[PDB]
Amino acid sequence: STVPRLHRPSLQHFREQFLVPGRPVILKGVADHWPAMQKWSLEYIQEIAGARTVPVEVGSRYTDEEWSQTLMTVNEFISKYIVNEPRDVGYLAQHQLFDQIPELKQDISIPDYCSLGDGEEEEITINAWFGPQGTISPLHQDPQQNFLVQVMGRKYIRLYSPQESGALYPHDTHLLHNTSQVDVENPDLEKFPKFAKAPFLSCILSPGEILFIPVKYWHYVRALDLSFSVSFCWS
Ligand SMILES: O=C(O)CNC(=O)C(=O)O
Ligand SMILES: [Mn+2]
Repeated sequence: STVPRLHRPSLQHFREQFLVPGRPVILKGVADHWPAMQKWSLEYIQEIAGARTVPVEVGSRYTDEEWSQTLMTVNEFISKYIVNEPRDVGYLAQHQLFDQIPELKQDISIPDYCSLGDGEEEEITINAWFGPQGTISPLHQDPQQNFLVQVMGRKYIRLYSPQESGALYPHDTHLLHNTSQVDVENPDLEKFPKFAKAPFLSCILSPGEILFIPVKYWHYVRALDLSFSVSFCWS
């Protein structure tokens, strides 16, 4: 099935129908008037952030044995992994860019829905996810609520309830236990037969849309275009 899309639901409606039961939804009409939606382009990103050092994940998926993490400038990242026919997949993933570069923080807004949480606003973490077409974040689950805001490009996203965890074959080690052993888009059904029948939601997340990923919901993400998303991690 597809993730439902709602236009600016009330706080109460979001709390009662999505946050408390732990059900995904796409919020429309909320982030579409972030300044980022019209300002962020490669040129603007280079102007404001190009000289700054960022961590870059290199490799198809963080579960790959070739995968590694390095450091470079934002200008270098764009040159090597976006604009010039890249040799390998690079991803400026899970980085607190807005703490590093407060000028860019002015182009976004924390969703008012986060105030329904039991945590402090000062404890919300804001992460950038910026990369070329084809980045893949393998199926995993996170320990907080998430609003994933799409600014540039589109992402294909697959969501599996925590009720389906047994069909997702989590890694057995403590370090990887919140990551699935399965490749969502080409699963080894000989090794992982229960995966095939596990129900899920999916969507293509487009610019200006916010996906609510409930705490512990399993998610898999593939960028369909040059993409920039902003996540808000909250409780
Ligand atoms: O956007 C991606 O590639 C992956 N995102 C996440 O896992 C997240 O926001 O928690
Ligand atoms: Mn995640």
